[PDB]
Amino acid sequence: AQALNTLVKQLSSNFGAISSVLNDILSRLDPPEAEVQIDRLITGRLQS
Amino acid sequence: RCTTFDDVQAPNYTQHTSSMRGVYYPDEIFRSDTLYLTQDLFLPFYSNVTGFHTINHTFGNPVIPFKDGIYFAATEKSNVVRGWVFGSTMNNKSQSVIIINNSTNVVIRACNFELCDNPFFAVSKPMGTQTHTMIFDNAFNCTFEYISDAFSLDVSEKSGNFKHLREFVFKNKDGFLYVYKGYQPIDVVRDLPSGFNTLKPIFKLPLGINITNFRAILTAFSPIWGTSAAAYFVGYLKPTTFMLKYDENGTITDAVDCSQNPLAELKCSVKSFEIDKGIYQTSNF
Amino acid sequence: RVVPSGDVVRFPNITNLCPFGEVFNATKFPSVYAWERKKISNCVADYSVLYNSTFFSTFKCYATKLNDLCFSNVYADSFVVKGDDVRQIAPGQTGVIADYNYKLPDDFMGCVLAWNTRNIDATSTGNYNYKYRYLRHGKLRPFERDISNVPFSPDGKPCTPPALNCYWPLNDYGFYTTTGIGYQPYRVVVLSFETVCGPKLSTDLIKNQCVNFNFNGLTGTGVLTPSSKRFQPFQQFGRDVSDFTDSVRDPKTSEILDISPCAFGGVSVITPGTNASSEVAVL
Ligand SMILES: *[C@@H]1O[C@H](CO)[C@@H](O[C@@H]2O[C@H](CO)[C@@H](O[C@@H]3O[C@H](CO)[C@@H](O)[C@H](O)[C@@H]3O)[C@H](O)[C@H]2NC(C)=O)[C@H](O)[C@H]1NC(C)=O
Ligand SMILES: *[C@@H]1O[C@H](CO)[C@@H](O)[C@H](O)[C@H]1NC(C)=O
Ligand SMILES: *[C@@H]1O[C@H](CO)[C@@H](O)[C@H](O)[C@H]1NC(C)=O
Repeated sequence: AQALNTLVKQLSSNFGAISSVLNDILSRLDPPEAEVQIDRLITGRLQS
Repeated sequence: RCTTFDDVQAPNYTQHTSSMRGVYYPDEIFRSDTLYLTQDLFLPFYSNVTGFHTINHTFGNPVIPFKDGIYFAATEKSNVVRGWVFGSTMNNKSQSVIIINNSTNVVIRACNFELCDNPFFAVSKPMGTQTHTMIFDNAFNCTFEYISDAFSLDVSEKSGNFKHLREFVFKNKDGFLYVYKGYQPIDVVRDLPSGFNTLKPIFKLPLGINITNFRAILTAFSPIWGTSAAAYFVGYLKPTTFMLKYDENGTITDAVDCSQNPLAELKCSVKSFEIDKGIYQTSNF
Repeated sequence: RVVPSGDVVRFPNITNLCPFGEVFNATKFPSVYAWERKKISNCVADYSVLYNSTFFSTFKCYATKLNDLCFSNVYADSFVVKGDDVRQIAPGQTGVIADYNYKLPDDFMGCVLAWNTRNIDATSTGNYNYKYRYLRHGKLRPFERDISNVPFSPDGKPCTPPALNCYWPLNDYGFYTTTGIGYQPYRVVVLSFETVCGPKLSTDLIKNQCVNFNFNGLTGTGVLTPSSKRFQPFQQFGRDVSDFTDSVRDPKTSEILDISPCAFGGVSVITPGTNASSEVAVL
């Protein structure tokens, strides 16, 4: 239960982006504002 | 018309421990079968409050600090506290908000009002109807005006016990004043009943004033105006951590403050009411 | 992955692209502490008319934030700043405009539209009659107006002008024609983002299919079907035991729905060997 929920709650970590949501960073921000913070949340979630 | 009274006394300052007050729905999220931990601007449990026994010569509404938000309670028999001036200077010098319930509508405006030195409802005492909103005389450089949908409230002087308990929470955010409403029937002799009661969202109010003080507009009662019996409080919203137990219908059924005592700081770590016997690591000092 | 089939666009009742003279047509803009409020409600707006005018020259949104619109009322805020105070019209960012004159909300964020008024709203002695707050006993919260036409007490004590060592709350900008761009008066419309919706149409509830969906405050792909969840009337949508939304009250017809994601998973291949055969069966 813990190792799934710790894997769950680290979805919601910002990792230095303006949010932990890849589709807000996709849609709401600029395309230069996107790829800066897309590349943050992947490298965060990948090694999580 | 800016008029005064014959006598304005100080309340009885009767102390009370607010047990389970201040709870509301923060969000619009439905959740069920769950147990959710959050901070928001909450009234804390077991909070020492003071009883503002307004009785027939006592009239407590000076400049009262708001600063982020306040909790309000009122056991009511005569339905006295029905208005609130919000603002900073409490004079005709800065932009203020007069929220009144004038027994027909909720009238809310955001202006630089000609604020009187006495915020009251000029209401005839043996029958309970308002002659004039003697809080402002007129208004200047407004930003907002609204009248709610119509109903009626009996606001004459009543005797016996308090039959009406209204729960109010006011907060400044993004221009939007959020005013939330709670209610239960009561049968109340003294300061406050213990028990649990939530609040629900009613108002989203882009008022745009610097909200740093409040003067809770009371109701004046005289057939030279007076008042009558009303027990109402002032509480303060603090950034404290709450548990939010949701039942199967999504009603908040109970809540636990984390910052009361080491028993309830443990509950927020376990995320339960049930805690087994032993020792549990909690956060560092 | 199952590739979806259908669009679900559900909203309350639809109006057209309304003209907004408060966006691009106003000629004189007042002070910033007493910033003029005009609002936008119940119109499917793009605010392309911010660009489409001969009254403005900057065209920047705080500009992909132009389409940041499926929420409550937008407030087209009219005021003239200086070039050194163009920078402070921001969500937060507490300078002399944001901390005391005009603070911006931060759920969504609109567009700040300035215009070169060197020849109309300025003079060579400084058009000082436009003013701004620089120091006040109390900070603004977001989306507030300050109409205190009052001689100010700089520390909370009874020191009001015209007494000695008692300050005014208003400095002069310095709207000079003889200076550069940093001291010019700039007519600024700000769309304060705090009911309009940009991508607002109405399509069909394509139920029981892997679809796309766009709702009042809810986007995504998945499977749609009615739900039985006891929504409160003040509750828009539901979430699961995790933290993504799986239930929604319909923006158009208030039918309580479920949102399951689309089906997906892994693939195996069951083969008996190339020496054995050349047929496979997949799982
Ligand atoms: C969530 O709210 C719903 C109401 O929308 C609750 O459902 C209703 O609950 C009451 C009380 O348990 C049920 O009444 C009972 O009826 C039986 C059948 O005759 C009777 O023997 C009992 O003495 C009682 O009166 C009512 O039937 C039920 N509604 C339906 C449609 O079944 C529900 O209980 C709430 N959730 C929770 C967790 O309480
Ligand atoms: C609450 O504060 C008041 C201060 O006026 C004090 O007299 C009272 O004893 C306090 N309540 C408790 C339960 O200590
Ligand atoms: C394929 O399987 C048969 C089974 O007896 C074996 O004799 C043969 O050597 C296999 N083929 C190769 C290339 O090894």
